[PDB]
Amino acid sequence: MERASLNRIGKDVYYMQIKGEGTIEKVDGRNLRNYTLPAYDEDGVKKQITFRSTKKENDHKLNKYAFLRLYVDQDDNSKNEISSIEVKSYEEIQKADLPEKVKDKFTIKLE
Repeated sequence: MERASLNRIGKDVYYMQIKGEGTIEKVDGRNLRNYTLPAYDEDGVKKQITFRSTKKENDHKLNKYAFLRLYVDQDDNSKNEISSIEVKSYEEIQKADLPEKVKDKFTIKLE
């Protein structure tokens, strides 16, 4: 009826999975190329995030089954008033990089 598994500290890190690619959204009469995929934070709570290929991102990667790791920064980091309150970077990873809660949130205990 009780466990000493008390932990109240988390991190500003999210995890996403690749579902598709060719997605267009026409804004101002102009066709934009963006990606909208489901994500989970370190606690495993469901999220939905939209990213895009920057001038820093090479192609070929992003495997339709592989996972992603999204880094978000805190609005006031330390000395600078302006910071990356939105997703500053992302990383392509495997199920092993995922925390125990998140991995189960993706596979739904299927494996």
